[PDB]
Amino acid sequence: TYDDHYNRHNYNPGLPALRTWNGQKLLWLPEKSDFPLVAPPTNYGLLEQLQQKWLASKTSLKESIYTTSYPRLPVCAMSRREHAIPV
Amino acid sequence: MREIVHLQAGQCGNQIGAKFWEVISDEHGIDPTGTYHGDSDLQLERINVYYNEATGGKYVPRAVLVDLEPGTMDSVRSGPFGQIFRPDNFVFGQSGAGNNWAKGHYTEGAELVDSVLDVVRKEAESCDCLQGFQLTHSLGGGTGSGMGTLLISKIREEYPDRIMNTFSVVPSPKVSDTVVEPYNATLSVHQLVENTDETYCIDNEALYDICFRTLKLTTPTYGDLNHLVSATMSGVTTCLRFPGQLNADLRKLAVNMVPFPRLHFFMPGFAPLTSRGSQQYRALTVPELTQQMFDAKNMMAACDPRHGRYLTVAAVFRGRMSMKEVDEQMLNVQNKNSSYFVEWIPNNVKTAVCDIPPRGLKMSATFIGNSTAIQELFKRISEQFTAMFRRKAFLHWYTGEGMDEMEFTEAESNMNDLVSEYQQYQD
Amino acid sequence: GQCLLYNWEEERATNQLDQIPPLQDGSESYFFRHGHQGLLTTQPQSPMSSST
Amino acid sequence: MRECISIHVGQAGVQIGNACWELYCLEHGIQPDGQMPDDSFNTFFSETGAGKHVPRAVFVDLEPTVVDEVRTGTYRQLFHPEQLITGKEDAANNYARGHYTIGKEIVDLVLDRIRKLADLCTGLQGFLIFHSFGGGTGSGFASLLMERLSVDYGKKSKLEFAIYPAPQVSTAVVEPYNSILTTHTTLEHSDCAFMVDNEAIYDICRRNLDIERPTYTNLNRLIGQIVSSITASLRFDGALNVDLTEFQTNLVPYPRIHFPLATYAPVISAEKAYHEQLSVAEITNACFEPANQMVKCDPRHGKYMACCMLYRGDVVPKDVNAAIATIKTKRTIQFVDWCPTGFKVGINYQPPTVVPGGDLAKVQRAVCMLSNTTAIAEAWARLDHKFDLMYAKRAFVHWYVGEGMEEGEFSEAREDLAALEKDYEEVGVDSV
Ligand SMILES: Nc1nc2c(ncn2[C@@H]2O[C@H](COP(=O)(O)OP(=O)(O)OP(=O)(O)O)[C@@H](O)[C@H]2O)c(=O)[nH]1
Ligand SMILES: Nc1nc2c(ncn2[C@@H]2O[C@H](COP(=O)(O)OP(=O)(O)O)[C@@H](O)[C@H]2O)c(=O)[nH]1
Ligand SMILES: [Mg+2]
Repeated sequence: TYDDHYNRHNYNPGLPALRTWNGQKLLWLPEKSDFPLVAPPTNYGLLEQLQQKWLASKTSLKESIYTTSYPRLPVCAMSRREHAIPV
Repeated sequence: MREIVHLQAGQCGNQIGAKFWEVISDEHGIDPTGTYHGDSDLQLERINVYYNEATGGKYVPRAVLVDLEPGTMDSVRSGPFGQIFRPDNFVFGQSGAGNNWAKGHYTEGAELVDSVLDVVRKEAESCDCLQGFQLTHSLGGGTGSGMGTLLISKIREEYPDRIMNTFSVVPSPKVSDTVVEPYNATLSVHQLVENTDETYCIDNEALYDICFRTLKLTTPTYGDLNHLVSATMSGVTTCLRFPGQLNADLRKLAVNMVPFPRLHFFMPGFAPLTSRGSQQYRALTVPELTQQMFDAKNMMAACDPRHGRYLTVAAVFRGRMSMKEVDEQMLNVQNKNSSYFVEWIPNNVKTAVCDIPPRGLKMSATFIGNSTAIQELFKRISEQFTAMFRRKAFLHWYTGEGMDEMEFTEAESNMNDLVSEYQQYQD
Repeated sequence: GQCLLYNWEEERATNQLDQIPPLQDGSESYFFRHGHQGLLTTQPQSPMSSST
Repeated sequence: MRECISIHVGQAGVQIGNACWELYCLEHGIQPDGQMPDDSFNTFFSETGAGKHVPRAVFVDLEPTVVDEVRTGTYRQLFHPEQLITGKEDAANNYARGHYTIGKEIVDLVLDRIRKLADLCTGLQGFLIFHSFGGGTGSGFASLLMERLSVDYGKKSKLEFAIYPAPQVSTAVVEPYNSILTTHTTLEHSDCAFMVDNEAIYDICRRNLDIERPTYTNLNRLIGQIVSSITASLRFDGALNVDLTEFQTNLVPYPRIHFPLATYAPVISAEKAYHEQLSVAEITNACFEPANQMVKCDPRHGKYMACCMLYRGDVVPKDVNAAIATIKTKRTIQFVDWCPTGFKVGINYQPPTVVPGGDLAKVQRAVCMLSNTTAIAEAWARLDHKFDLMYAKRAFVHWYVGEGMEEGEFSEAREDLAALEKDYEEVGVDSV
């Protein structure tokens, strides 16, 4: 419900924009209180997050924690050293 | 020389105060930037009565704008004539009064009045010969009725000789917009009477009656109401600014208008109120003014003068005219309505003439009146005050501030004593 | 006030003198909160009389 | 600069926070991620270094699920991750759980977060607290937080928006207990209360808005409209700007009388609005009709004490004046002897905005009423009747005594609210 209202902003393309009459059902026939949208359900990155979290388990990951912790750094990420003494 | 200091407090005084500075900036011909773009010489000879000289041909208003909440200070800065006011002249608090007379007068106004007293003393020392002080505020707020009425107590002790007048806004009984309204007013009237030379009681109700009937505008907002108040503010001080056939000043009427320092409450009126549709069809003479200004429907306060006796009357004329039927019509209204005047003061009408007209209108006139009918409005507050006070309602807001209970009694005793001796001066 | 009702006299007298919202403003009260221009100084384009 | 801090506690508090913060972001124009693509906007949204604004609210709930829903919603990047606080276990419709054993674990964390928020803000206008009397969390945690907040900030105003249990319908059975025993906190550590029930707003939505089957969000949008109508005078400009302190003084006569009544107008749909012409007279006449209260009580059987009117939009003081005079010329509406003047009018200029997918039509003008009146005495009279009818047989008491509170306070609470209604009868007495 919270995803339907706040996340989706009540995005129901099948529902008409305005309301009209109905004759026998002495009401205004369209009604957003029923007929939800039943589109692709409430989803976000958590599926893939869990999939990676358990896929990255069964690997032959022999190595020292030193070598897996200290790789070769990019030359782009070096410090620019703006403030320095000489001219 | 003859300078005027305009004190400005509260949501009320800030709005009409900005409105007042808009009118007199037009007449003296200053743009909102600060340069003199008028044409006549007489526009700029005595500009220094409200305006202070600045380098580069600039002029700054000599006004002090205060409010215990900072929201209005952004608004007046955001007005049409918003940049003209000096940034140091803005002194503002963080917490509002809550329509609480006690909070603005003792709790939080106490820390701020020194800041207001600081700028005023420098304001006072800047002018060579200050003629007096001027304040616009609300008797029904928390700041003007509260801290503002505190400022009156301090400067009067500091500057005794100078004349101060209050263009205050009284509540109406027919319409009110505050439940605790009679508490602040009853706690305000007790202070003005002690130290104020003359008071111009302005009613918000009668102004709505004016624009509905006299001017017949379909949606006059608050800005139109402030204009008619702004019109009166310029109308009283015009003979000071310009030459006249017979001039006057704030003392020439204040001395002439009060027989006793207790009787100092006044009822201010404006003469030339005609609808926009039929302006070209209007005739402009002395008679139709006198028939207009003495009518009760024209009046800007909530008392019918037909129910009281006129003690003294002061009228200041604007417009180059001569005096003969100006003098004659004052006699015609005097002898005809002889019952509506008191008899122990002969020739109770005061007239004053200034030569210049306003912009766009060849003539103007401003009426200042002391009547018995102003005493009726005060009794209406007491009838409201006692009913709420007898049940001690809404009182813990005042009680929890360190105030005692007897100050409510003495203020009730004062204005009851005022209307007691005011009534005996009717008979 | 094309319809003749409830002060249509003044409404048609100042039908265009007051109605100038330049298509950004959506409320006459907000546009005229400061005060109505055409009041007590009709044709406000006359300078001070220099005659004393 | 004026700043208000929101104290949303409980599941109801979190949901009303969702609706109100959606409306605030919309009306200021804030993106849901937290970027700006007259108004003040500083009172609620606080700048950060990267040009991003962070709301000044604290969401606390003792069940993690509802807060996690917002943590995984659209507004996940808008609220500060420290601002939203959760507990593993709830109070589960128990004041004793909400007050004596479960709250004390996280009271200090909540107070530290509030202290940081108050240190960020410069001029704090006050604390707006949202909760419900029925829920264990919404009663207990609100009570303990309020009693500690009172000693932390003596002079700061503490306003309450509370969901009162309805006269007939109920979402639980043990709620009269919690609603009875939260009264001490809401009576001595409070400044004003805004009790609402769900039943009256159900009726109002069915009757005027024509939505035959309202859900909780249909109420939450209306509550958000109430709070925006309240704080518009802080947010924007107007002829008569009003403040929290302004209406506390104009609405509380006595220290034991701080329960005004909430009312909103106009509340209609687009099909109604297109053909019904909305004037200030009509909206102020609708706002006084007893069929338009947010709480189930007839003011015709009570007596008005004080009213705060909040107008907003293309509203004019003269038609306000005619409205008020017409209201006063009525024998049907009554006022007490000691309140000859009982209206406080506040005016704002910015017209209320509309949430897409909403229910209210786009209206140029709006009004809100806060009416302190004595007709709400019957509500606690019914509450007292039902509380005695259950307590006489000591029902459900073992849960409380086992959680660790003593039983004399039961009778103490009953005596307390009996004294409350006695004082309300005292005020309703006229000195004629
Ligand atoms: N108007 C409105 N009322 C709500 C909403 N959510 C909950 N309530 C009210 O809250 C009451 C129940 O309290 P809850 O918030 O569910 O529970 P709690 O306050 O967290 O206390 P615990 O159950 O112990 O955790 C119900 O009686 C509802 O009337 C809402 O979204 N809108
Ligand atoms: N005539 C007039 N009255 C005003 C104006 N602004 C505010 N008021 C009145 O001032 C009263 C509220 O004043 P308030 O803000 O509480 O004063 P403060 O508390 O002393 O700052 C209201 O009753 C208004 O009628 C204005 O521009 N013109
Ligand atoms: Mg819960």
